[PDB]
Amino acid sequence: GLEALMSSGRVDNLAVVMGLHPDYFTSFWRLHYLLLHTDGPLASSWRHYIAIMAAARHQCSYLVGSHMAEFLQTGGDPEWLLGLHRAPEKLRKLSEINKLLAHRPWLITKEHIQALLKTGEHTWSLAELIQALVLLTHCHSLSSFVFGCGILPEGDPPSEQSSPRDVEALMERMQQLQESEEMESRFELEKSESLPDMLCFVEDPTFGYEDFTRRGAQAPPTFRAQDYTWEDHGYSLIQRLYPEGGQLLDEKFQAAYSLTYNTIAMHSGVDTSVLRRAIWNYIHCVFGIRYDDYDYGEVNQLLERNLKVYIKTVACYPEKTTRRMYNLFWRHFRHSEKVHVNLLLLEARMQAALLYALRAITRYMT
Ligand SMILES: CC(C)(C[C@H](N)C(=O)O)C(F)F
Repeated sequence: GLEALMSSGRVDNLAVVMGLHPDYFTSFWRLHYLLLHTDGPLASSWRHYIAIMAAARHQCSYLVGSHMAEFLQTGGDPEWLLGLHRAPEKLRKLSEINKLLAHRPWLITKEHIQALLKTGEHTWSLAELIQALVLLTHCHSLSSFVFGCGILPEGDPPSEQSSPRDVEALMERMQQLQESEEMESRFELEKSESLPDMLCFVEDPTFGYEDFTRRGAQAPPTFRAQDYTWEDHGYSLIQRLYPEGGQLLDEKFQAAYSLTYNTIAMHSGVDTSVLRRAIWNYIHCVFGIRYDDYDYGEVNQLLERNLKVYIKTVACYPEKTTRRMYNLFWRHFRHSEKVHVNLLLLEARMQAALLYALRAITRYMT
């Protein structure tokens, strides 16, 4: 870990906890320095205010307070802190797509995109729009991480949760798998399986993953992953429209997926990719992405009930994550590994939210 930096306490609590995984932290920092503290299509103030709007969706005062203050240090019109109504209209057209990216990103559709790029008084460029989707999706994923890891605000420990044998059954069930049409059905099962200043920076403040305008549970339309992967499509679209951070996203996703230490709590010497794949592929399943190679039954085999709850809660309702919830799962796993799960899920989530919105753009582009 980056002990010296972490306890320097010249970087915020969020960044401290990321330090627990230096190989992720580097890719994390590059994107964060970029989005918030480097040139690019939108002015600093706008990038910080966009960050507020995304953070607001999960009532995440860590990121809202933070960005309010950056917005202010960077000479933002302090009147925008009184609510969206005072923001410029261009920045408010973003609310619809902000909401959806946060909660139901599968609902993003060419019309939503065509709304922004609709040539009017102040219009979004694709360059600007892409930066904003990266900004929105980033502060969402960082809201997950913030509640997920119990990250504490700076104003007066750096988390209320981290603090800087079924385990051997799990290692067995991993073994068997690595030793090796109803796959379309197992997906539909797993997907359907069910588990206040800020308000003036949002629309529809109660819109969430779950729909309370329909009886029964929420399950998003199944989407065949390989109609529009990051690898084949979304990356290419971003490096054409927001190159300087297209690569930093492809690098971050790569860094989170492939981050292993070959450790699985007590044990050295293990290949965990099966288990990592299962966390990844599940979270995508929660947002409706079905990979046609995956035996989606591997999920229930490998991810315990409490993990799935925490994961889904951090992904879909991070506001509602709690200490109980945090300890209740993987009782015997190291804290660091708890944090690792957060990395996996934030990147998995961000990628889905993006991919839906990129696909939306690629649709309006035709
Ligand atoms: C299983 C775990 C903890 C990863 C593990 N620390 C590893 O080294 O691969 C992660 F996938 F949650």
